[PDB]
Amino acid sequence: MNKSRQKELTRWLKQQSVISQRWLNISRLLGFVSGILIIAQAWFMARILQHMIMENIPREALLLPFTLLVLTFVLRAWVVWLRERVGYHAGQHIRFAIRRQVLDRLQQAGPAWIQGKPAGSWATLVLEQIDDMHDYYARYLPQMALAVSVPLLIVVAIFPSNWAAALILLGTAPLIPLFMALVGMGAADANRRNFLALARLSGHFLDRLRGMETLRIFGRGEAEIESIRSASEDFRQRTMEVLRLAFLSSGILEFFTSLSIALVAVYFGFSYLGELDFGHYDTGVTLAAGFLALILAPEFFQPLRDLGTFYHAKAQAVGAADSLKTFMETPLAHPQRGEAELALTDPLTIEAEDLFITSPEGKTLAGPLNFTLPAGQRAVLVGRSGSGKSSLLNALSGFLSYQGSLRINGIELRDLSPESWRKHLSWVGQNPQLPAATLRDNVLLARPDASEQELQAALDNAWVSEFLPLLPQGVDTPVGDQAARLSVGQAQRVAVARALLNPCSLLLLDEPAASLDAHSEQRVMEALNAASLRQTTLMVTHQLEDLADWDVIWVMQDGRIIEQGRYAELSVAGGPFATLLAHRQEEI
Amino acid sequence: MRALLPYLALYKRHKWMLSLGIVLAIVTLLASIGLLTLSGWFLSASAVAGVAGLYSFNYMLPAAGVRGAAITRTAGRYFERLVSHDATFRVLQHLRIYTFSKLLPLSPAGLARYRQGELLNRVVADVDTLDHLYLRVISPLVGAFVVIMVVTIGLSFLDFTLAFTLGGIMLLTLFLMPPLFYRAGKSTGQNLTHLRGQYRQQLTAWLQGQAELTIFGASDRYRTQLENTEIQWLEAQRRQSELTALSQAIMLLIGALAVILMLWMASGGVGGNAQPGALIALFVFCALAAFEALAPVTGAFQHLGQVIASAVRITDLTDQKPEVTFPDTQTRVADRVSLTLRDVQFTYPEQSQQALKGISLQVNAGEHIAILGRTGCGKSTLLQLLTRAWDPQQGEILLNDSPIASLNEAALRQTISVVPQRVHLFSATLRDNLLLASPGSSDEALSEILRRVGLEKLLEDAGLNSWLGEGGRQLSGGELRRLAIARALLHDAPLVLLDEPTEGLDATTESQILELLAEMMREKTVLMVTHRLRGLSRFQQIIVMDNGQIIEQGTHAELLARQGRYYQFKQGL
Ligand code: HEM
Repeated sequence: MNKSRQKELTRWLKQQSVISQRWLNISRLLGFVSGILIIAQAWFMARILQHMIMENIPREALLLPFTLLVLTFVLRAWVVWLRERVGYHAGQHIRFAIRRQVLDRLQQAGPAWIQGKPAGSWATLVLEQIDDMHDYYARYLPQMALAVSVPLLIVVAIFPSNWAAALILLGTAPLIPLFMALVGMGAADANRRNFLALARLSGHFLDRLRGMETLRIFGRGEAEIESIRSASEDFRQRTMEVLRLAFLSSGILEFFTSLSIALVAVYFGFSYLGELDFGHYDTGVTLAAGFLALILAPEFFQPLRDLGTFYHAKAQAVGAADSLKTFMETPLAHPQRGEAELALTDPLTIEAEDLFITSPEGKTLAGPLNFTLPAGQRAVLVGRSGSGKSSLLNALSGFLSYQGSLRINGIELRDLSPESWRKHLSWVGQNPQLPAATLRDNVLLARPDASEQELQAALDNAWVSEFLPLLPQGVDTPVGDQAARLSVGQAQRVAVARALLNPCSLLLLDEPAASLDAHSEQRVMEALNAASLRQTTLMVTHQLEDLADWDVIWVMQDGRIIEQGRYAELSVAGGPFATLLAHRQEEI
Repeated sequence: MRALLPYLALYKRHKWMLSLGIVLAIVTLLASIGLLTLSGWFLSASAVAGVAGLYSFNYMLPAAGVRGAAITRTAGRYFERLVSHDATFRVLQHLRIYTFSKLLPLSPAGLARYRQGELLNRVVADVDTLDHLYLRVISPLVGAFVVIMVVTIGLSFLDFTLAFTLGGIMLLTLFLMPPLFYRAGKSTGQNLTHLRGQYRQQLTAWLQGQAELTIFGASDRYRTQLENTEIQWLEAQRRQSELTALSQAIMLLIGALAVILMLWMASGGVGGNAQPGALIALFVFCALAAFEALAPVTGAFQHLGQVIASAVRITDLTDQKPEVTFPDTQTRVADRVSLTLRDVQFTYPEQSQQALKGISLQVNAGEHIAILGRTGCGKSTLLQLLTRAWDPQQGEILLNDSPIASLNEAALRQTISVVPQRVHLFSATLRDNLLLASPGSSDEALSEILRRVGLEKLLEDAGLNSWLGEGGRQLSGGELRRLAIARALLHDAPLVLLDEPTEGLDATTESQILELLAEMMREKTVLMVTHRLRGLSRFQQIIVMDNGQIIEQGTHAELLARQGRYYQFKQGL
C-alpha cells in the first residue's frame, strides 16, 4: 500500500543484485572513461575554432590537432560498445540465478501445491515476470552510476578556466532535486495504482472474452459493449488526474537546461564587449573558454534526460517484483525428511492409529483414521465424492505431511528415505500424463533399458500388443505434447503397461477406470485384477461392479471410515454402502 | 507494411490529436536546435567584433530569440507528452471495442479450429504491441523527417553545398540503415521464437508430470533438458544483443563524421567569402545539435517485427468470416411455442460421419419431453443445432410451423432459454452476475427468486453485493445448477432447452432439483437431455435414442411393457 510497499519492493530489487558486482563496477569505470573522452573532444574543437575564427590560420596547417579528434571519436564508440555488452551480461546473470531458485522451490513444494493453478500461471510467472528484471537492471543501474559521476567531472574540468561559468552549472544542481521532489512531485506510488488498474482492465477484458459463449445465448453483446467503453472512459479520466503533475519534472529540467545555456551564452558574449569583469584571472577572457563552456553545457544534463526515458523500464519491473516477492515469502509446511531404510525382499503391512493428514498450507483433510492392512491383501476405499478419498493415497506416497503414526512394517513413515521408499511403489493415475517423446519411452520410463520380450508380453491386448496396426508407425512413434494425437482415454492403457512393467511391492490406484469404453474398461480391470492378485494393493475407485473378490471394503464419509466388511456382509446391513448401491442401481 | 494498412486506416477517427503531437515534437526539436545555433553564433560574432563594436552591434534583437526558444521548448515538451498520452489511450479503447465487436459473431463456429486456451492471451498481447506500434513507430520517423527537411532548407538559404551535404548525410543515415539491420534480426527472432516455444512446452510437461516423474524415478533427467534449452535461449538472446550494440556505435561514428566534414568544408569560403568569419560556428553547432536529436530513430527498428507479427495474427483471426446469417426482418413472439422436427442429416464441416442421420419427432405446445440415451449418441449435437450454432446440412426445422431461418437475433435469443452444461461466473457482483437474464428486475424480484428453491445461503452474505469467481467467493456444481436454473427462470421464454441438469451431483440435491424443475415451470414447454433415469415417470413422451437414431418412442407405462429398454429387465448398473 502506497509507499510502504514500493520502498520494500525497490529494496528487494536492490538486494537481489549482488551476483554481478564485478560487471557493475566495470560499467562504472567505463562510464568514467567516457567523461575524459568528452572533455578531450571539447578542448580540441575549441582549440581548432579559436584558431580558425580568430588569428586566421591556413586550413592545411592544423593537421596535428585534427587526427586526435578522430582518435577520440573512435575511442568513445569503442567504449560505448563495451558498456552495452557488459550491461547485457550483468543483466543475464541475475535472471539465471533467480530462475534456478524459483524452479528449485517449485520442485521442493511437491505435487500437492502445484495442482492449484491451471498450468499456465506458473509459466506466465516465470517467463514474463523474470525477463523484466534483466530489462530493469541492465538499462537502469549504469545510468544511475553515470548521472552522479559525469557532472562532477565536468564541473572540475571547467573550473580552472573561469570560476563564473563553473558556478553557473553548480547553482542549478541543488535546485532541480529539491524543486522536483517537493513541488511538482510527491505522487510516485500513485502511479503504481494506475498501472495496476491498467493491468486489471486487460484482465477484465480477457474475462469477458472467455465468456463470449454465455453472452450469445442471452442476447447480450450490443448491450454489453457499452461496459468496455464506460470502463475505458473511467480509467482514462482517473489516470489523467495524476499525469498533469508527474509531467512537471520534464518541464522543470528543460527550463533549467535552457536557462543555464542562455546565461552562459549571454555572460560570455557580453564579456568580450568590455561590459563585464568577473573571472578573467588577471589574463583576459578568450574565446577558447567560451566555446568550451558552450560545448560542455549540453553534456551536463544529458545523463539526466536519459533517466526520464528509462522510467517505463523501472515501473514495469516493480510489477513483476511484487508477484515474485509474494510467491517467495509464502509460508508452507512440507513433509519431514527420513533417514532409515529397509530390506527389498519382504511384504509390507500397513497399520495406523489416530492419524491426521494436513494440506501443504493448512486445514485437516482426513480426520482421524483407524485401520490395519494384512500383508498380501487387497483393500478398496469407496465412498462419497468430495470426502477426501484421495488423501490416504497421497499420505502413503509421501506427498503430504501428517500427524500420528503410520507404520510400514513397524517403522514409521517420517523416518524412511524417499530414494529407498519410492522404489517399492507403482502408481496409476486418474488423469494420464506422458512426459516423454517416443511411445516406447513412455513405457520404459521405469527402466530406460530392457530386452525385446517385455514389450511383447507387457500387459494384455492393450496399446502395447494390440492398437499397433492402427498408427502410421511402430512402437517408437513420437507421442507429442501431452498425448494430443492419442485422445481415446488420454492413453489409459500405456500408463497401466508402465506400472505393470516393473515388479513392485505396493500398488496404488487412483480411479484408473475413468473415461474409457466398455471393452477398454473390461480389459483394464482384467489386467488390474491380475496385477493386484500378486501383492498388497490399495485401490480408490467409484465403480461398484465385480467387488465380490475384494477382501475388505471401506466407506469414507467426511474423512471418517464408517463400515468395513466384505461385499456379502455389507450389501445387506443397510448402512451407507447400501444407500450408495441403491443410488447406483436407481441410476438405471 | 501491407498488414499495417488496415490498421493505419483505423486512425481516421482521431487525427487532430496525432497531428498535434507530431507538430509539438517538431516544434520542440526546432526550438532546441535554434537556441544552440543562436548561442554559438552570438558568442563568435561578439568575440570577433571586439571592444570597438558596441555602437555597431544591436544586441537587443537576438535576445527575443533566446527567450522565445526556451519558453517554446519547455511548453512544447510538456504539452507533447500530455497529448501523446491522451491519444494512446483513445486509440487503445477503439482497438479493444473493434476487436471484440468483430470477434463476437463467430463464437460457436469459430475459435474451434484452434485450441481455445492460450489464444486470448495472445490476442491481448497483440493489442498491446499495436498501441506500442502507434507511438514508438509513428512519432519519431515523421518528426525526424520534418526536422531534417526544415534544417536543410534553412541552411540552404545561406549556402547550398554544405547544406545539401548535411541533408544527404542525414537522409542516408535515416533511410538506408534500418532496412540493412532487418535481416539478421529476422533470423535471430525466428530462432528465439522457436526456442521459447520449445522451452515453454518442456516446462509445462515437466510441471504436469511431476506427479509420476517422482514415483518413477525420472525427475532428474528432465531438469537437465530444461537447463540446456534455457542455455540455448540465452545464447540466442546474447547473439541479438551483440547486434543491437552496433547500431549505437555506428550512430555515434556517423555523427562524428558529419561534424568533421562540416568543420573541414566550412573553412574555405562558405557562401563565397575566402575569409568568412563568425559563420564557421554556425554550421558546426547546427550539425552538433541536429545529430544529438536522432536517438529515437535508433531504437525504432526493434519494435517493427513483433508489431507486424501481431497485426498479421489478429488480421488472420478476424477474417475467418461467420458461418450463418440472420434475416433481420422484424417479427413478433407468442406465449405458446412448439418444436417440430421432420428429418435432419447434419455433419460437422470438420471431419464427417457424425450422428443425426434421420431424427424425427413432433412436440406439441406445453408438453414435457425428455431425450434419453448414452454419451455421444447425438443429443448434445441436437441441442447445439437447435440454437442455430451450426446450420442443418439437409432438412427442415419449424417452430410454430414457421422455418427457423426467418428469425432475428433478438427474437431467437429471447424465445429460447438454455441451461448449458458448463456454467460461467463472471468476475463481478452477484447482482451483476445474475442480472444478465433480465436487466429490469428490482432488488425484491431478485430476493424472491433466490428465496425460492435454490440458493438461500448467499442471500445473507454481506448482502447482494459480493465478489464471485476468481477474485472472491467460489461455488460448487450443486451451488451452480440452482443459479443457472434461476437465470433461466428469470429469462422468461416459452421454450426451455435444459442440458444435462443432474450430472455430477448427489441424491438429495438431485431430488430437490427435480422437484424445483417440475414445480417452477409447469406450463413452459421443456425438452431436456438426461442419461440418469431418476424420476423419469412424470413425462408424457419419453424418447430413447442411440447410435444416432431413434430405436423406440412411447410413454413410460406403454413402453415399459416390451421388456426393459435400458432397465435390461430392471437389472443393470
Ligand atoms: C497509462 C499508464 C501510463 C503512465 C502512468 C505513464 C507515465 C509515463 C511517465 C511518467 C513517463 C515519463 C515522463 C518522464 O520522463 O518524466 C512516460 C513516458 C512515456 N510513456 Fe508512458 N505512461 C503510461 C502508459 C504508456 C503507454 C500505454 C505508452 C505507449 C506505448 C507509453 C509511452 C510512453 C513514452 C513513449 C514515453 C516517453 C519515452 C519513453 O519513456 O519511452 N506510456 N509515461
